[PDB]
Amino acid sequence: PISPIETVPVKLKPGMDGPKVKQWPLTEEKIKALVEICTEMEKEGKISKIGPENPYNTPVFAIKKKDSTKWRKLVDFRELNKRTQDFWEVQLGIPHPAGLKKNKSVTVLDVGDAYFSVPLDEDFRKYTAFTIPSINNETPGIRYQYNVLPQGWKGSPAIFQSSMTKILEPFKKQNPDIVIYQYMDDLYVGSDLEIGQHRTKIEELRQHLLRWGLTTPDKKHQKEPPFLWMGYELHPDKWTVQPIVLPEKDSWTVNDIQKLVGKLNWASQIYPGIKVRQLCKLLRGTKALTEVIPLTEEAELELAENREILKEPVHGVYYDPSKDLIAEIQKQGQGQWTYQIYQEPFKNLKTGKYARMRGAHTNDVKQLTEAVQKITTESIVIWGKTPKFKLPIQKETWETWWTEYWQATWIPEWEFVNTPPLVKLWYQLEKEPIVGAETFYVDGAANRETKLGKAGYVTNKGRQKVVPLTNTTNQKTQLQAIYLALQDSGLEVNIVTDSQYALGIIQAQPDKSESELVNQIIEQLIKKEKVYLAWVPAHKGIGGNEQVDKLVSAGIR
Amino acid sequence: PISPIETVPVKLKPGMDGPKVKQWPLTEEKIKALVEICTEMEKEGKISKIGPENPYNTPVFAIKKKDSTKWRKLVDFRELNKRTQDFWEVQLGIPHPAGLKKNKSVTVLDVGDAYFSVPLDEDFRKYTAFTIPSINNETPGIRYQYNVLPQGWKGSPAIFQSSMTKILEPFKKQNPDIVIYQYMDDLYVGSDLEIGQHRTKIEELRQHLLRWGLTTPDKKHQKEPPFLWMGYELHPDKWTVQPIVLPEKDSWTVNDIQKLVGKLNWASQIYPGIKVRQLCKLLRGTKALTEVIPLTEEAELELAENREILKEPVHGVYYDPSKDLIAEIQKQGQGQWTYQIYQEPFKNLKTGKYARMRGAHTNDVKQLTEAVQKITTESIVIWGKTPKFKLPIQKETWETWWTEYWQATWIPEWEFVNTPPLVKLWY
Ligand SMILES: C[C@H](Sc1nc(N)cc(Cl)n1)c1cc2ccoc2cn1
Repeated sequence: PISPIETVPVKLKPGMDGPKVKQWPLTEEKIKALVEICTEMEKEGKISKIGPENPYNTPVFAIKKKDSTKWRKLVDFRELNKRTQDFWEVQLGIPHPAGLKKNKSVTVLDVGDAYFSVPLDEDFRKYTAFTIPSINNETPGIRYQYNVLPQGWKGSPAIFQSSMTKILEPFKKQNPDIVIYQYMDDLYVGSDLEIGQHRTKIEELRQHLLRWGLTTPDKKHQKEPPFLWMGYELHPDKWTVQPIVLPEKDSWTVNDIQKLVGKLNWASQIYPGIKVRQLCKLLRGTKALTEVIPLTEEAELELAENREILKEPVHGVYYDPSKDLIAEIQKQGQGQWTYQIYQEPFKNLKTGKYARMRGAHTNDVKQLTEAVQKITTESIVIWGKTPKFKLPIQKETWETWWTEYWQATWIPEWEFVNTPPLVKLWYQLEKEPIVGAETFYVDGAANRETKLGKAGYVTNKGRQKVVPLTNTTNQKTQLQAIYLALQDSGLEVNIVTDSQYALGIIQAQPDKSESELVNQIIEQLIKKEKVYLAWVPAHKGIGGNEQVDKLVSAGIR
Repeated sequence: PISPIETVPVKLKPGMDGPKVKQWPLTEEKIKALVEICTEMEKEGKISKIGPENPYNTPVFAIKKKDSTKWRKLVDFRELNKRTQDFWEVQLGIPHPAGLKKNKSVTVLDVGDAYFSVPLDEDFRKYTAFTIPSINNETPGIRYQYNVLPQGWKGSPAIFQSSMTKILEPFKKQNPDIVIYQYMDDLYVGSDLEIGQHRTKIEELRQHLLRWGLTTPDKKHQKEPPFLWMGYELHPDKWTVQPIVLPEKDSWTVNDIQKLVGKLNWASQIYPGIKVRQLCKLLRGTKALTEVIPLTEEAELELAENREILKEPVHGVYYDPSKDLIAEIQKQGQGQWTYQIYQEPFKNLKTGKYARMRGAHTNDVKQLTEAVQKITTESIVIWGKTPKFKLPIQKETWETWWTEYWQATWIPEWEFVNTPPLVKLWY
């Protein structure tokens, strides 16, 4: 049929005219097929004969259906879609199974010939005009226009889902207990009723839809879970991902590692512990898709654990609105974080992992906070409320980091949970100068045209070194000079730098970086017992600064 | 509300199209609050559902009045206000009295509900489309557009300007020394009267409003008085600038003086006249940071004279009505926050502070949102425009929590910066 529902008014983008593409010559076979197809559509209202100078035209084709059983009419709307107004998005998101409440019965029904069952705004039909050519373009040709939603048109998905929402409203109101989800052609219907009263209510729905131009399956329902939707396997009782299977082959091409990494990332939302760090490292560097990549030891091991984790099936439970959400985060290898979300201890609703670097220079406390934000945001989308956290960090450690960090930091209600590795700061810069500690006035200059710079220091105890460097930035010499002061230094040391750049990095207590130097400066800082860092303006003849500035700048600087 | 009227025709700034801003995910309780509210506004014809043919979107949120268990709808019209600037800024701009900032008291009254009396040009309604999202994307999500003037759009005060003049007229004529100013949704009323007489004149002004259907209980509905005094009153004439402070210790270590020389050096690119030449004192050579040091005579003078310049209006800086106002906030610790307002870096038009003040809560985001409202409010009083904020926080953490503590009906521009180790130099 053609739903009696009102139509959605539509226009063409501002200051544009309908499409007018020439119809390319078609062979006899393709022509006869198109006629046989259009004629049929013409009998059901889908299309109508036109003619009288409808300047508009869209090219058509016809191709052999699967296995080559029947022809299919292909309408290339590229030109029209461009001249068509923009619409609201059909979906700005996708339900996550874990956010689904537990239901007793669930069946899915697909609307047959969806688009063709919905009228097209009369004032727009004139633009969907196309023509069936006559043999070797001798005579005119048959001309039609659409009366319903065309297959490849820009507005079919939007208008259809919106038409369906209106058609479904009345039924929903009279059935608060029935849950309905629209996904393209499909309509998902669930409830906590009995398979008997459920199928009763189902039929009642088919009828409601039929009174509206929409036909649905009889007992071809395709219902009866498990359902396979968007890579998931939904049961009324639980959920998991489609079955994952790892290749197990001798050599691996880039293409194979990518498919593998994709599968693992997908599995990581219910299967805890999944790691792809070592596997992802191998894809680094522009490599051809067919290139074989030797697996390294780590990779082997990582792939190994993953196979282990995947052997026994795991499922996720559904959401109970009456209980709290508990999220627990564990620290895996450096930078790698994993988490589980449940309501009743260990019956996971969802799983996940966070690794994202987020700028060079960072520390477990900042990463843990970032992981907490991802999870917080995610929870709001899926369940509409934040979870209570369980983190591997002492209330004290957290308290001392938040209170002294320049950035504003909050964190939802949490509790400590002793699950090594625990998170901690690996060193603390002193707030005041260390008395009876050698002071190092470090500095560093560098020639821009040459690149040869000298890094060095001068102490109040008379000591003074100055090593040269090749191919270094003014910034590196400053990071190099601090590195020195820490090396030839005792457990306690006062360092005076004139480099704000260095001050910023070090001052944030980073326990990992991308600069090769910064990682070494971190090792030193850890071995110390007291380190005091202070800053002064460069080139202002400050006491000690100029002293070093001299035997550092001398010779290109 | 008030009778119809030829809808003032509006138009976007050509070369620009309506807003298409994504809706930030909301918590269940806020979503519910919103459908109730929107269901009522619908029954009253304020808004109407719309179809997919409308490609526009402006985000919406829900805040609490003044802890009042009554939710309020907040629409983020920042984008729309930007593509409509021509309209409300030049075409129908509203003047800003310079006297307001000098008043002893300024009471802020919410007059937003008044906008729902007037209808919006039908050809402009499509641009005000917003969307009520749903949990876990389980359903399409209710879409709407306004039929009357919306509350967070700068177009609304502009248009209503005509009515507001008729309404206040009798009150203005009878009280020539009371300053009234309108800034999108709110009315700023100021007088040099004594608190008792002021509060009394505000009551009188509400009676006038009331006759045009503008019941305006202020301070954002006071249903539970914690420290609530009256109806939300500001005291501008007592807003003082925050100077750049120089220590006054009894002992000066090499470190203490090095730090002193640093803050001063920086304070040279701002506050012309500052000098520290006679101050590079004993920091000549290579002494231990510890080693305490005496004090020169030139120094005492240096220090003394510099702090005179600082703690004063940076000679040469003037507000430029055309350029945007920028506000920067630094986290000082212990519930302390410093901020500066300027148009051109380090050329402060104003600096200040904000503290827990024997209250507030251990949430940084909490304090920070409170600081932003305080600063934006002062900015509206003094200049008539809001500043763009450089917030020292993670975009995600902010976007997730700000509405949780927000109470104003406007939203300022904000970008997330990363604070340099300047801090030590408060300003
Ligand atoms: C209407 C049903 S409610 C439902 N509840 C369960 N416990 C299990 C299943 Cl299978 N369905 C539904 C199905 C889907 C599929 C994707 O997103 C959806 C949103 N809602």
